[PDB]
Amino acid sequence: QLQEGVKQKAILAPQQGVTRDLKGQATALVVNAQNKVELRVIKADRVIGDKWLVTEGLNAGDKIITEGLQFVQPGVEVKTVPAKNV
Amino acid sequence: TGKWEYGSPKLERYNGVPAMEILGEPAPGLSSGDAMAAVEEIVKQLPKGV
Amino acid sequence: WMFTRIPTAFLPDEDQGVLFAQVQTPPGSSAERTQVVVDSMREYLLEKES
Repeated sequence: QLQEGVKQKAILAPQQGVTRDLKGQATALVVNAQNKVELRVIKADRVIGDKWLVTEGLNAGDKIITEGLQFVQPGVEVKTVPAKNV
Repeated sequence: TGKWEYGSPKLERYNGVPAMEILGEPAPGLSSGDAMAAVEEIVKQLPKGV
Repeated sequence: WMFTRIPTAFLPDEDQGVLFAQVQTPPGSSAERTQVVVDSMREYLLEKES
């Protein structure tokens, strides 16, 4: 069980935030300070426990959608309530 | 090596050719033949081969 | 001009006794997210709808 490195100040997104599209890349619906939903290009490959260990697009402070990826399309003003599932 | 794709989880056919099914409802207070006419009017824009 | 007005129906609306509540979680969901939706719907339809 040899250790192969730490990633200092990493980002962990759940499966509910990271869904994929027709081209083969990964997407993640984030919100802004303007309270609009925005689709940015996330890059996730490794699953630790359950959370994706991402390397691109998301920094500290963003808020990803985890309930309601069907009711919400990118461009809709939303209100934020914290999650009910992990 | 792995690669993610995007495919359909239910492919259905109809008389030997593939299709997709809808479940339509008429307007409240309107006849069913009126809704059938108003939903066969929409088929005048589908691509050549559908 | 009284029979022209009213809409046509195939069968009247009946108090059959059952109701269907089919759900669809967002794509890429496991079974336990569907069960968390289902059992919460179940305890709502039994606790406040006794």
